[PDB]
Amino acid sequence: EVQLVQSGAEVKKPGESLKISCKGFGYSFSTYWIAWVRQMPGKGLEWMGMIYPGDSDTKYSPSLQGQVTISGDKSISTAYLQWSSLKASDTAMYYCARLLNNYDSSGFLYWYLDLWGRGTLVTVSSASTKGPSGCLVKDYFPEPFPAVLQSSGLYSLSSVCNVNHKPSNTKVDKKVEP
Amino acid sequence: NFMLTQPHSVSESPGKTVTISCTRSSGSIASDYVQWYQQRPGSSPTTVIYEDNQRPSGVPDRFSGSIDSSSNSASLTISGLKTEDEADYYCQSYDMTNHNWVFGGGTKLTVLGQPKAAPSVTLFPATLVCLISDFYPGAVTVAWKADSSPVKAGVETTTPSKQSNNKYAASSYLSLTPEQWKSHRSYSCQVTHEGSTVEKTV
Amino acid sequence: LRDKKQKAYALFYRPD
Repeated sequence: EVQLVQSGAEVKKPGESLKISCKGFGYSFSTYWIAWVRQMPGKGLEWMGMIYPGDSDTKYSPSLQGQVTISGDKSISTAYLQWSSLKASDTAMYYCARLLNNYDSSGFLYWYLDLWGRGTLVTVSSASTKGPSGCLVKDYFPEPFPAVLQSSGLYSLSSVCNVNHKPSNTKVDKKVEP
Repeated sequence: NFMLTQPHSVSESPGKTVTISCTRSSGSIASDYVQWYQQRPGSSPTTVIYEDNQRPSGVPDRFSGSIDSSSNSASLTISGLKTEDEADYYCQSYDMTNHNWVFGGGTKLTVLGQPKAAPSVTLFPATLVCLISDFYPGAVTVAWKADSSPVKAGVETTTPSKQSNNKYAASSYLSLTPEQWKSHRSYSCQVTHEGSTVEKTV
Repeated sequence: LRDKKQKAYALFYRPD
């Protein structure tokens, strides 16, 4: 029954503010820490901070350097992660999790993340609709070997040739010879 | 302040036991609690171990956690390996100077369903295209070397993807200017897989 | 000094 609901996916551009939410259903939201974990695509977990909503007591990662804010509204049992100015690096999945606390067989309290949201996917790209350029398909947004999503936000792949990109209406037949 | 180093990949056949170790760079691994999270593909993480060796309800006892102070490491041991355990595992501890959570880099656990396969590498020559294909398990490490000096800038590597034959394939692209290509004498792509390095040069 | 439990309490405990 207990659940954490996170706002839907967001596809924004650099310089845009953003505010993603995490609402708890089925329990006393104000008496448990809510933590935010970032996972950039294809990489590992990163802890960004915590908020105790009862008093909105906040903890941050040393590596945020003021870019983001962690807030809460306990009247609606919601936690918030906020960007004043998004950057391409901020592209990632963002999970919220509840720090549960029960009593162990010793009578002391223990804490761990028992409950997770499905994560808010935040894409931050400047890429506009562009056509592409064995063969080497280069810089084509939007898709469609699997393609690499380069740092420029554009896709590139290789096939080991007739290429077709309907989003941009570009059909190119290349002739490969030594 | 410390780091937690984890092997990139581990593999084992069904039914046997695997261990994933997590070494702390400084300070005693036993001075702060250790948690282990599991993350299956396309799913949110869950805690499999907390407080070094405690298991949340619903996590079987075949998952177990331990601490070795001599090696400054924590370990997650999975017995009776099942195919559903294939996933990324993360260790995590606390830094009390700033109350920060330190995570390990993550370890991909593959349950061997087919014989291991070495990667086929092909280096095409500005953008260098290092195609890696037909390898199992799906975990490789790509390193670009210009002559003898390492390079980490302008490198875009795919995440291994399941092939049609349940093997894995990936590709790496090194972007450079024509001047960088003409300047050096050669470039090299090194693919590390199961402790074996395959190096192609152009 | 503080064991692991005291550190966890210092991190997370809240009076209610």
